[PDB]
Amino acid sequence: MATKQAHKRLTKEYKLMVENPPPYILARPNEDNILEWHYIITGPADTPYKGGQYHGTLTFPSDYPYKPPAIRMITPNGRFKPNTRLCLSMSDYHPDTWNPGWSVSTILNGLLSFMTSDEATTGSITTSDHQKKTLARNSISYNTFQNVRFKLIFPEVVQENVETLEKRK
Repeated sequence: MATKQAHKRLTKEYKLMVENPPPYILARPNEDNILEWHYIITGPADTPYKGGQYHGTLTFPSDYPYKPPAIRMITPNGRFKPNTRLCLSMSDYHPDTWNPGWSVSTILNGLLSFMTSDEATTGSITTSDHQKKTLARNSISYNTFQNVRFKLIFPEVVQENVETLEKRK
């Protein structure tokens, strides 16, 4: 069981996202484990990610709020190696400078802003703009058929994706 402190904080962080949803970012705790969050980043305009659907996870440790989450991205994307901890300023590569007061939306906006930059970090990969665009186009099919956890966590989005894939055809 998560500590009562962590459970209270992370519940509040979800409510804050419901009340003020950050553009391009949907995220929520697992319904049976408040420490394991899943997110979907929608690729923004003005990037080669435009229209992509990028599933990943923010795994808060048992000692949250005093230790950062592990950040991973599951959907192939051309910027981050899939299923790999990512070295970001607000991540578990940086426990010494962790600020407990960072909100989940702040952490995720840090991931999105890093994604759309070209800075290398542990977990990043090198692809072309064309490869990123192909991965963005194919991300919805990927998450529907090649991503076992996506359907378990986001069944309502799988249902949307099926309709999107049909409308594309």
